[PDB]
Amino acid sequence: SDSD
Amino acid sequence: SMNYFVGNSLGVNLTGIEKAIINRLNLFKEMGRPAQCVFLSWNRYLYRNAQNYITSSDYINMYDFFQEATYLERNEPFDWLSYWTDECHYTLKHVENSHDFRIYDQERFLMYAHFQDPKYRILDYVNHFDSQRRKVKRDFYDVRGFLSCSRILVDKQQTLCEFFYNPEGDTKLEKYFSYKDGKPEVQKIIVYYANKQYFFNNETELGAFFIKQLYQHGDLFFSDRNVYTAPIFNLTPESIPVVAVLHSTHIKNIDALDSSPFKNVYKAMFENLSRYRAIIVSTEQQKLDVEKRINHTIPVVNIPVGYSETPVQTLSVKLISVARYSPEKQLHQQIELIKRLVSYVPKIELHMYGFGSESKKLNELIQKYGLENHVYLRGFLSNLDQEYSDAYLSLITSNMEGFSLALLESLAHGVPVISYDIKYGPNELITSDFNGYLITKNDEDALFDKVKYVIDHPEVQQRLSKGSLAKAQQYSKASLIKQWDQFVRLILEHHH
Ligand SMILES: O=c1ccn([C@@H]2O[C@H](COP(=O)(O)OP(=O)(O)O)[C@@H](O)[C@H]2O)c(=O)[nH]1
Repeated sequence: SDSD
Repeated sequence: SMNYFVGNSLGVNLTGIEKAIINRLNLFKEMGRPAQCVFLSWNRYLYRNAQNYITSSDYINMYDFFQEATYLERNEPFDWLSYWTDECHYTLKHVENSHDFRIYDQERFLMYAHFQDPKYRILDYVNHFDSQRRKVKRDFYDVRGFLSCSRILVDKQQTLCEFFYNPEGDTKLEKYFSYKDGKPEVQKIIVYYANKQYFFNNETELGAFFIKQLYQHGDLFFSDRNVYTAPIFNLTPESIPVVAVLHSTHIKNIDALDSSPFKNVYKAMFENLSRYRAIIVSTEQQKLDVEKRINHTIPVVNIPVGYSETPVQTLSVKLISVARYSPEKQLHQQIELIKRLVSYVPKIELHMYGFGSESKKLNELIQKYGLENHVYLRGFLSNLDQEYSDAYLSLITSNMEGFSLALLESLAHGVPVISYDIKYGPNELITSDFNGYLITKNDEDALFDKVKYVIDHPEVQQRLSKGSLAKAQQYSKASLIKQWDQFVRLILEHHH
């Protein structure tokens, strides 16, 4: 959720 | 006097059109005419993907141009890790199984950073978070090192707007988005150029502006990715000369020459034909059909998309097929052919180079027919120059084709060919009884008989192979140079  | 070949980008794996654009550039380099590749899309990796094929002076990217990053190259690498630690006093936490870091101001989570390499010398992106861990902005770094674009997020990480920066950090372009079918669609563009602001509604209007800024009197433009480049030139004045290059069949149904609609990708060009000085196709056969379809309203010219340039014919009996594993190519038939032939020629083998959806089905028919030591799905191969030296014959059993660089190369290696007589490509590279044979589409029995005949007649295969060497030589670098120079000379004087 914090990486893409 | 500059010649612009306008495609869209360059990927890690070059497409046909990207190959064709680079090859045309190389010829124009030799010939001595100024050429550059024009790319349109935003691709912060373009400089890496390009490096193995062209130079920074050899292309202008639209977004690089307005970001004042045209011709720029790689920065000295920058230790982001030590900047964040030693200079910023942030707290870094490596994520395992990745090139990633969470970046903290003590307890506070600030940022998530993706590095491309495992040596963390290529910062790729950095996500920023607010006090509720909501992801508010994404910073996208060009491979050359600068921060290329920031993207502002709303709701469920939806793209609201983007800002594009020159390498010193000034904002040079703005873009605003609204979602449609689950995806962001551009609704506005602002561009800071020439100490002014310019406004646009979409990326076709910006490209048209881009084109105008490059154009000096005497330049010549080539529309090569017509789904995008054709709507752009259609919004630029007729005083700017532009040639449409088609890189595939021009109509949805080759079997209804007069009436089939044009392909979707070529619709906008064909509906505004008087905008363009000419159309270039890769085969004489397709030149003749397009000329008749448009009623000669503008010139059509065939210029091949590729050119010809190791021991050859070192002859078991090796059949080959260089073709994507797709429906069109009808590769099962080549298995069927081998099924019948092995009983008469059991030292035969058929190597199928390429890849695609139909691999599983093709592996099965091999097993079914017990040909596992006769038909090999050899996958995709980075160079085939060794594979051609001992190929007896090549086979094409497709129902639709285009001009084949692969076929052209195989004919430079002396490999004759037997092919269905379908459009386009086969008839360009294959003169019956000179370098191969042309068979009626889907006549698996004439296919067998002609394939059988050449195997039973090595001296025929010699003639055909010598004919393939002769065929290839008509596509020489210098032949292509001469066509291209002539075409550019003639196009520009008519536009006087
Ligand atoms: O397994 C393969 C298949 C294709 N090619 C290369 O792909 C280029 C284009 O061939 P073709 O036009 O047949 O490819 P397509 O456009 O049909 O995918 C040629 O130079 C081939 O040598 C290759 O190196 N290995």
